[PDB]
Amino acid sequence: SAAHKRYRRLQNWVYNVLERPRGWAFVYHVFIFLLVFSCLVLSVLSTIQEHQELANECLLILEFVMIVVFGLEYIVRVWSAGCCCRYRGWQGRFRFARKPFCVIDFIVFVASVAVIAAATSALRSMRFLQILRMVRMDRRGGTWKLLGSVVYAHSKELITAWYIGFLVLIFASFLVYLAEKDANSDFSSYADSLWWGTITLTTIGYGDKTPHTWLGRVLAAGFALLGISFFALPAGILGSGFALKVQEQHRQKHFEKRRMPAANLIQAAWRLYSTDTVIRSIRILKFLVAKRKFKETLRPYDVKDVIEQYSAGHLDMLGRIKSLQTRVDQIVG
Amino acid sequence: SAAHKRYRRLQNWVYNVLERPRGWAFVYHVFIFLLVFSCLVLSVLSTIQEHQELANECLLILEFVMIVVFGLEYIVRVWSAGCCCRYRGWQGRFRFARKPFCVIDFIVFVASVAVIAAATSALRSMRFLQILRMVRMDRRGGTWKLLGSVVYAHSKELITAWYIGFLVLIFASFLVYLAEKDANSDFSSYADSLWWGTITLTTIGYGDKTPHTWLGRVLAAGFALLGISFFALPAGILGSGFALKVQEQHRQKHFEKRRMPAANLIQAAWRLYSTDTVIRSIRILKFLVAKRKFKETLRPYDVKDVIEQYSAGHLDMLGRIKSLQTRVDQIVG
Amino acid sequence: SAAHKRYRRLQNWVYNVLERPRGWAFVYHVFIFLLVFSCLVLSVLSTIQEHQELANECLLILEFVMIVVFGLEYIVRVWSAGCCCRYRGWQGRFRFARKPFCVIDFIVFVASVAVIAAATSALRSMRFLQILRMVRMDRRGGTWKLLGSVVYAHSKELITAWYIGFLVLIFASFLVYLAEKDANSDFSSYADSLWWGTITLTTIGYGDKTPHTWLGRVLAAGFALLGISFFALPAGILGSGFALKVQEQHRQKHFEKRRMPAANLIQAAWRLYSTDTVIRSIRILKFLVAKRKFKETLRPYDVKDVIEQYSAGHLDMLGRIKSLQTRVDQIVG
Amino acid sequence: SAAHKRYRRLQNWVYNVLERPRGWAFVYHVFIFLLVFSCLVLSVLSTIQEHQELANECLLILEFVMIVVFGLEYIVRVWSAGCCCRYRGWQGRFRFARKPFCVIDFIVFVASVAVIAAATSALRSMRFLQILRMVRMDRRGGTWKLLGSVVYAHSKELITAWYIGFLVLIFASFLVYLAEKDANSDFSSYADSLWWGTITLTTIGYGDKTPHTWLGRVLAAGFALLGISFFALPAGILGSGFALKVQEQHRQKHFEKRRMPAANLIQAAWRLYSTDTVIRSIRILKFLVAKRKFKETLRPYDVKDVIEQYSAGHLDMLGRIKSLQTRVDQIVG
Amino acid sequence: EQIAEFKEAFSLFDKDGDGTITTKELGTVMRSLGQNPTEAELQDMINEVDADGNGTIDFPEFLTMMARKMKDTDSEEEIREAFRVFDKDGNGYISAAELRHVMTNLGEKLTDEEVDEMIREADIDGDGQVNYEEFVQMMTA
Amino acid sequence: EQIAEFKEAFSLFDKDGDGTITTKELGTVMRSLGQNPTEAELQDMINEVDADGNGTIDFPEFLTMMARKMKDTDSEEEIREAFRVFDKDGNGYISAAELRHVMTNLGEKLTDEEVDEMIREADIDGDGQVNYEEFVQMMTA
Amino acid sequence: EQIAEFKEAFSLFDKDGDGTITTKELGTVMRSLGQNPTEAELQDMINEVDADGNGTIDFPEFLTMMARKMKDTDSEEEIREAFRVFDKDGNGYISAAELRHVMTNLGEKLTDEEVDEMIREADIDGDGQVNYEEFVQMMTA
Amino acid sequence: EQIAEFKEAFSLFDKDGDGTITTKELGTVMRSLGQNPTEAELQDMINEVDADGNGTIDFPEFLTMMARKMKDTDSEEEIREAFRVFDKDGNGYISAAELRHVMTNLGEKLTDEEVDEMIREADIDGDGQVNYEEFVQMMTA
Ligand SMILES: Cc1cc(C)c(NC(=O)[C@H]2C[C@@H]3CC[C@H]2C3)c(C)c1
Ligand SMILES: Cc1cc(C)c(NC(=O)[C@H]2C[C@@H]3CC[C@H]2C3)c(C)c1
Ligand SMILES: Cc1cc(C)c(NC(=O)[C@H]2C[C@@H]3CC[C@H]2C3)c(C)c1
Ligand SMILES: Cc1cc(C)c(NC(=O)[C@H]2C[C@@H]3CC[C@H]2C3)c(C)c1
Ligand SMILES: [K+]
Ligand SMILES: [K+]
Ligand SMILES: [K+]
Repeated sequence: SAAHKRYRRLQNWVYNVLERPRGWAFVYHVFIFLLVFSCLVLSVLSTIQEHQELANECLLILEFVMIVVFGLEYIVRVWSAGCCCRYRGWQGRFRFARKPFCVIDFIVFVASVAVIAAATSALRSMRFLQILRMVRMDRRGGTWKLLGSVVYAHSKELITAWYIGFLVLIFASFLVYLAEKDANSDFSSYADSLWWGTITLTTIGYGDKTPHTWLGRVLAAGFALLGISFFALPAGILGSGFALKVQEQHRQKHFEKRRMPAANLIQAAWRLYSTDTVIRSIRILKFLVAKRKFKETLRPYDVKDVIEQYSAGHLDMLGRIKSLQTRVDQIVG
Repeated sequence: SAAHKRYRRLQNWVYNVLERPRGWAFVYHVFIFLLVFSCLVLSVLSTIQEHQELANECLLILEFVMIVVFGLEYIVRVWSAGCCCRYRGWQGRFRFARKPFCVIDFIVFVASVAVIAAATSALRSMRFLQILRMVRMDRRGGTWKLLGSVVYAHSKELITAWYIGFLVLIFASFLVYLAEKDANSDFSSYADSLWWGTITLTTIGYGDKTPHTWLGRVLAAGFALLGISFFALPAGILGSGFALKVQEQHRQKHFEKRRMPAANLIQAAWRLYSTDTVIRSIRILKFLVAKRKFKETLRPYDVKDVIEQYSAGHLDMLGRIKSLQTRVDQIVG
Repeated sequence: SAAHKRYRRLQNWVYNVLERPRGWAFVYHVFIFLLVFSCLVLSVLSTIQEHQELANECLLILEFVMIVVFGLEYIVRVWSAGCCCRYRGWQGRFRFARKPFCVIDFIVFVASVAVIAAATSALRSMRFLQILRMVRMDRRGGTWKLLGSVVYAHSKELITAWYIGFLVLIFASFLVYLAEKDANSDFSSYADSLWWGTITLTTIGYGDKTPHTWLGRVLAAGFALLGISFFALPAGILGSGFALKVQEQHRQKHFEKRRMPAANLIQAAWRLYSTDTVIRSIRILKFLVAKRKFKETLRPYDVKDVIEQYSAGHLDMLGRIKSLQTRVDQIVG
Repeated sequence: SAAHKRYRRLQNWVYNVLERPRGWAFVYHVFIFLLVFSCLVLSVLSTIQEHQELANECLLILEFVMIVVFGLEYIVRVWSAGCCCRYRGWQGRFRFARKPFCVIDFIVFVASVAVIAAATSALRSMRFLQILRMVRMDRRGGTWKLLGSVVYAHSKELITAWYIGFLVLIFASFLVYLAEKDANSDFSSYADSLWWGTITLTTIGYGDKTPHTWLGRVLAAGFALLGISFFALPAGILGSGFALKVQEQHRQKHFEKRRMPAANLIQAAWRLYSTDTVIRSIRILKFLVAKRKFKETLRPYDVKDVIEQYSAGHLDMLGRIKSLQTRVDQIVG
Repeated sequence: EQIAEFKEAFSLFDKDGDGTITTKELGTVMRSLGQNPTEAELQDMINEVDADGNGTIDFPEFLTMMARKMKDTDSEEEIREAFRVFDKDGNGYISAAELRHVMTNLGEKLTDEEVDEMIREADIDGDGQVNYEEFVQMMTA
Repeated sequence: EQIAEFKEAFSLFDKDGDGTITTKELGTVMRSLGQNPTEAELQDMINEVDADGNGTIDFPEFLTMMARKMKDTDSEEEIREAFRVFDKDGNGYISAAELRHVMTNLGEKLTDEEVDEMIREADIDGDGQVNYEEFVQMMTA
Repeated sequence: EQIAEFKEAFSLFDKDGDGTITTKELGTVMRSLGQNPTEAELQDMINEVDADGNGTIDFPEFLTMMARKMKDTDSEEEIREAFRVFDKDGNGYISAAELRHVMTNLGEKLTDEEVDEMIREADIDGDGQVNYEEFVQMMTA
Repeated sequence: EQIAEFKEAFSLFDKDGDGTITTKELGTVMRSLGQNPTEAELQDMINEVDADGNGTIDFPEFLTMMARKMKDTDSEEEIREAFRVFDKDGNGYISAAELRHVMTNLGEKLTDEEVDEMIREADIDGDGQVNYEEFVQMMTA
């Protein structure tokens, strides 16, 4: 199986390149991205009366090549899922037998193919779900993981921002609606007032609806000065959290000393496992010490750690000098 | 009173669920929120000529159910105020006998009920004060507490931002008003100029008022480039303060070691209290040491501590060597 | 002079209240502010055809009371400049004999009084320079000091922001002007294009000038996505710098331990002064040590100090053992 | 060559002033900047029908003086490239023989001179490339270096911002286009919808295109509240990163202890070099220790370093007592 | 007269009439009663009331501590915060048996007789639950 | 019955019946078997399960540790993260020879016989590559 | 001539003619006059003027210190900041009795005779209040 | 053959054939030649090339250090940065007399004969100024 081994090795290489991006071998990713982007480009070039023949033939040829390439890419993905053998297809079955990302893409692909073969909505909404197909990267959520973590960290306080902002929106919309209800015809209803308030406090300011009386103008100016900031807080909070997290990433990756702790942990786990009561209880305690030291070296190590061993070291010092003092007493005096 | 005890225990459970939110038992909160939100929804769906009959019957049924539910909720709140007995109603009296949040809600509820039973303004302004009734959460001010703390921390410097921004507003409005007073009819008065300046520097930019001469355009561009940032500082300052405070919350919650300090404080307080002059003075000093150690663990523990305790321990060690040295000198040499 | 002493003591109190604000005695400040604000209020209520008689009589009475109050306030300020005597007027002369803030306000006051007594421009520009007269607070620059410090700290990097932003402005204005020069009449000239670019990149977006061709629209969208952020950086940079400085202020006030260092420094300075060569050289060296320790406590004390002192103290301890070790080897063996 | 030496010394002075800016000798820089700025000023004053004669003669005189001054400045730059001799012209040849910034400016200068001597596009695009000629400062990239470093540091996370923002743009544009396709004529195509979406989510909000139905308005409001922040994240992220980097610059320049490490590294390198196997291997190890200590002082020295030396030093301390202990036990007991 | 009684106690520490209490004077009186504080415990105690930072207690500082005891609002809040550490329900109650466990098993443990007097002094409810916030006001009165 | 067997082991440490295990009781049993932990190693071990922070292990803490062993999800994840340190490919595999080098040359090195038993127990592939994530589930089962 | 007189003082420290003053030379001259600095105090003193960082004072550093004394603007500002610590009013005044308390009770306390000379030298006002900013200029002149 | 000559030097340190150099082996060879490193200096030296972090140098690490010497780009940059500390003009020059002062007065000072050979080896200009960046390339070649 040596020739089989080499072919399977090339196959695992292509599996990584289609699965894990690297510094240089991102050409498959960038070309899939370019395919989807170009398809969206002729989709937007359509609907301006150019699909006569030049956009239409391009649509046909691109749909043809796209269906072909994604078919073979799905084939190659499943066919290279694992390593040489017993992983290539077997943990392939193990993974896609029940996965919320494996067969769903197949269902989408076949459904869209059936719809197209046997208006703008189908084509386009298929394409954007294909930009989700390229969201797939890093298990569909690398960026989503990052963003979710940072949002969740600042939860209560984003909530403060949103909730105060929404109260200001409602109450300002109401007050300006009352002040402008008679004269200005822009503020026909209260729903119009909410449209105006949303466009104002976000600082878009289309200008289609605008206060005309002086009372309404004064109210709008006050509530703008008071609520515009609340609608801009979330961006500031998230951006600052982002920058701080990057700085901390530097701080902690400067440590990353898990060469020996890694080995140590596997060794304490093997020694505990191989036991199979007091002797076992001791191995469990040592395993738990090794698991902690293994986490610590990455990031749990803190500034309290510095003085945790300071006190310990001084306690050792105290112990040995006290033993020495009593020793002297016993012999010399 | 065992059956009474169990019923009172279920009653205290419902008191917490209506009073203190938790990870899962937020359904009462979310349903009260949904009630108020749906009422606001048909309020906004009104005033577009749909209150003919379909919005009006919905208004009647929602006002009916709302009055009923808030009546019983007030009843249950006061009726479950405390624990089983002596707290259920007695510290209920103790709390609402004089409270700026207890009977005021009752006054509002009864006044609105009287107004409705025996235009848009009454209904809506009642509803938004009901969104304040759901502000009630965390004593009416959890979000308000947080926001107030962070604003107060950055007081002088928000003041700088506001004050420079307002000077730029006034002076720019004046200069553009002078430059545009003759030709442009938008800048009829100086009050118009302030309206334009407020809309410009906040970057809303409706576009209803706009400089037309080149001198006015140049002045507007300069003052925009100079003041837009000042009107955007408060959001940046508050957002960064928010993110920093979250990071610090992590830092200090990592300590949070007030188990033994809290336990020892109660003991030193009891020992001091049970004294009832030199013996008492010593117990007061120990109480004060225990109160500090109890606070410190939460947050006053700083980096100054590290430096201090190093010097202390180093000198203890040095003093012990001095003892050892004098011994040697006395006996051996 | 005991009655004179008490009157002068009340006079120094009023000097501080008119000079240094405090937690409660800010009523003079807030009333001067209210006077200027109300004057600006009727100034803006003018120029809308209401100065017929009701705004005009108000203008007369307010100008009367304002001239009177600022005259007496200048009198009281100079007349209470110092303490009881030898400071009240003498260091008053010492201060205003040559000061860029003492007699200039007098010149302004007398010039405006001469102009008014013996159009809108004079009145208003006088009033806003009076808002500068209330800028006077904290030597005309408390807020200005703070803002200048923070801006100067981030100089090179604000420069980066400004300069990249201005390049994008120029180059984008040019490209869109070329793309829109023929069809669109908004972009008549290149100066029009700069007006459009300034209004766009600052995100004001009046909407009076707007690209119409697809090439111009694409260019505008690209350059907006690329330059809007650069015009918003300065606010973000300054806001984050502000928040960081506040956090650091917390840490600086946690220290500030100049109880004994203050005394120590005055003592070493007196001892050096009272000397009046080797004996003097020693007192100079001790003075320089005391000056450093006096500064350090406030802020220069850093983390380096702790590391340095660890090494020092550890080596003291090691040297202690070393001396003892040689002794032991000499006698006991 | 003493007179030659003095003339060459003045020449090297002028080389630094034209090459390295300083605190005071920036007049050449500011005057070149003023020249380019004034040329751009009459360029913008053109194209409004003023190039009749007064702008045209100014154009001629400014082009004349500009060609003359940049010719002589190029001459002086190359002619003062180095020091007195062997550097003035020889490392001049060494530098410009193959440099991506040396002869390219010459090519640009001669090409523009040929074009002008023997419409608005040539003149202006030449001028802005001359603002790039003043970009030249700090090797064309001081600001560019700073900005690139900070952008690259926050790469993955700017990517998150951009990518989520672009998905929201696409999907919102599509949904509003569908909701507004029939009634509103602004949303004729989907490309129009993208124009509207770009102008909205960036918060420019021209107002030329605007949703009119209630469904479209609701969708626009939701997607605005959801995506505006994503288009504002990059500014917040970069600004916070900027401020943090400044703070860290303070922290680390407070160290800068390269006095002895600086000198010791050159010594270990010379001693290793002058060797020319075991003796050499020892000098290589000492060289590597000196190179590290030389880097460390600048910035690798951190808080981990404190604990590293704590462990080392305190283990020595523990064993110092043990040295004395072994002695005591072996003799006295 | 209350000031004079504080002065007479202060003079037991400062027997030399120097107007100050150092670790020597404080620790000497304490050990005479059979207490055995460490040097670091004597420094912590003096540091709680030594505003001058020179390692002494003077009579104004002594009088302030003695007049105040635990009556201040800072003491009431911190003691109440300490009980709340052991109140997971958040209802302001703690079980008699849980109070007994914490008092005799954590920290500077109370003896059985000490903790018996403490539970007797709290007006325990019939269930066996203690309202500790009224317990805190009795120690801060 | 499993609880009673844990109790009997716990009582070998706590021979006095005090209901606690300190460094004295733990280290004494360990040295009787010929182990030689340091004092700092005995403190670390007790600290991993001492929630009260008073330097002891009580029976509820002992029982929890014994019932749990390595079966928890935290243990499975951290052990798998330790193998991944030595998996540069990121494919969830490690060579038998590379596992042997790490086990006998880093940390508390395994003896040859220990590491021989470890490689025998992993179902090694014919190439000589070990799927360590199924090795982690066998130790967490 | 002023430089030569500084050189003659410098040579009392550096009696060997090595051109440097270490802790040995500095501390030896000081103890001959009956002073008793510690080693850490001798290192701090030398470090204030040792730009080379090698633990020595050379003649250029010695001459700079002697020529400058307290006349520099940094000295005037810091001394004035030290007085302001004890000026709560912010009016640039301090009481004669308050100056006396701080000088004889904090830090390296002045003797009664030292502090008597200091209060005599300040032109005390009839109230008993001292304008310390003109006191700072007399020491920086 | 170059590898075999490195191996023969490596074996002088590791005379036991254990394949490693500890502080014992390194320091023993050094002191035989009359050098006197401290223990902390021997640990720093080994730590510069000990990737395993176990306090040893193995032959692959030894060979890498010997093959590389100072030829790497990191060495060229850092040495050039060290000269630039003493180049205030920023022109890439340093005076012969200034180089002499720094080499014999800072750090592990060069002897007169060492520094004489160093200034002879730099192609000094007629003024007396040294272009140190070409001096750095001669040591990195
Ligand atoms: C009032 C209000 C104003 C705004 C801008 C938002 N939206 C945000 O703040 C966005 C940033 C994160 C990501 C989507 C949200 C949350 C909300 C939800 C409410
Ligand atoms: C000039 C000016 C501009 C603005 C935006 C504001 N308002 C804010 O900055 C808001 C954010 C906090 C919360 C309400 C204020 C304060 C003010 C008061 C003055
Ligand atoms: C391109 C450009 C864009 C902008 C917003 C500015 N202005 C600012 O950034 C303001 C914030 C501080 C205070 C006034 C300046 C500086 C400048 C100068 C240039
Ligand atoms: C969606 C989107 C939105 C935006 C504002 C941008 N642009 C930025 O964020 C600018 C700030 C840096 C410098 C140029 C970029 C990157 C991009 C690229 C994509
Ligand atoms: K806008
Ligand atoms: K607009
Ligand atoms: K905007």
